[PDB]
Amino acid sequence: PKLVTWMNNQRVGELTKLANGAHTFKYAPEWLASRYARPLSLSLPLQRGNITSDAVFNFFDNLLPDSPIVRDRIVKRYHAKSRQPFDLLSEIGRDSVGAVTLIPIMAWEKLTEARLEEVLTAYKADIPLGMIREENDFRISVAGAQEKTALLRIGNDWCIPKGITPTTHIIKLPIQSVDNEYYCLLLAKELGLNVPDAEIIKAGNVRALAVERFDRRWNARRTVLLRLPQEDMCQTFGLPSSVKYESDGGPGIARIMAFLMGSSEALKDRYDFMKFQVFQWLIGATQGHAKNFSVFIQAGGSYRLTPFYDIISAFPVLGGTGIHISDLKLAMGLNASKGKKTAIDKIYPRHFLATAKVLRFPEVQMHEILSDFARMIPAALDNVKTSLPTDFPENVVTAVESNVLRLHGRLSREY
Ligand SMILES: Nc1ncnc2c1ncn2[C@@H]1O[C@H](COP(=O)(O)OP(=O)(O)O)[C@@H](O)[C@H]1O
Ligand SMILES: [Mg+2]
Repeated sequence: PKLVTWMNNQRVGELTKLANGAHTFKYAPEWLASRYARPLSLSLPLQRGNITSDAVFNFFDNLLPDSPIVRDRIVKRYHAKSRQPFDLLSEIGRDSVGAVTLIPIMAWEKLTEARLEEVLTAYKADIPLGMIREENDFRISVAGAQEKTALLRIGNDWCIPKGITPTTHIIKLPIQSVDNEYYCLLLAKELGLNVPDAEIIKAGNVRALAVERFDRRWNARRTVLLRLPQEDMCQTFGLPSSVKYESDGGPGIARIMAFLMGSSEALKDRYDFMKFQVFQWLIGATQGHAKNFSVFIQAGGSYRLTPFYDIISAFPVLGGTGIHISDLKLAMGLNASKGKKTAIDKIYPRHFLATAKVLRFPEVQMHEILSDFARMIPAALDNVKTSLPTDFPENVVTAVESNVLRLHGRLSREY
């Protein structure tokens, strides 16, 4: 009937499902009066009274797994009153991306290599977000379409968080996606890009990716784990996940760049975002849509770009299923002499430079980005390969660097 919204230990407001089925949200007067109050989302600014725009249904919907099938698994796992966000969130809304806790502070259970394996293989039996039946106080929610789960790592042990206690890592299971991402992250970091740290975890015959969450922070002394307010671009624009791709009406480079002008770290964020476009291009990332970029909602409502994530290269999947390099399109196109430029195989430095111009992004900075990749790519690819476990799949490594070096050549001939 009514879900109270908290952020760590403070009450923010309440989400209610009215008689006509619409989702409404009201901020708590106390929260509004609080010291450094901030909105749940930039599409739901602080105000008194019921908010009833579609920006509310969409905001929370965006906290839920994208797949309609996973939602199916959830509705049956907890007998949800319906498939609507409110009802699914009533069941799994205690722990979600950012700092939003919905319920109608430190407790957990350590996992044995036997139970851990279970969790990590629960989906096999239509279990949503690895929330095995054995437990009933493990309610989490993560977006994205890739099969995953979330856990708490206290020390060197993996644990199932209880009540409203938070998780610290997103875990991705095998739907060769695990090795791929791991590789792109290490490559992203080697080039000085802001990305989370990940580590491959092995429980029996299972290989999963444990990514450190940047929406969670321990206090200095490591005694209290806090959640950090954060939202993806769809939420920030009040849009439904269904339109996350620019081709479906979602935001492109221009809109995000304009948006970033309001960042408390505008110049740097605008710089890092363009630098990331060049990166996605180099490694053949085709899924850089709107839910794959987020911002921190800081004290007072100010915002800032979070570290990049969900990095996967399409290169390793080429050939095997008929997918040709000619079919790889960036999710967000660049400026072209006429219209846009989306084919990765046809994109060159001139496209980034032209895009930068129409977006009032210093041209001296675009060149810097281009030249820095030019000289750094070879060594970066080298250094990474040597940090790979001997048991890492070689085809993945070959396809990635063979295809990168190919694209990279377009930069070295110029700079
Ligand atoms: N390191 C991280 N810290 C905090 N939130 C993250 C992190 N990685 C991903 N997320 C959040 O979780 C969602 C799902 O993860 P993602 O890697 O994008 O999934 P898939 O690969 O399922 O699309 C993202 O849309 C984002 O909101
Ligand atoms: Mg995503």
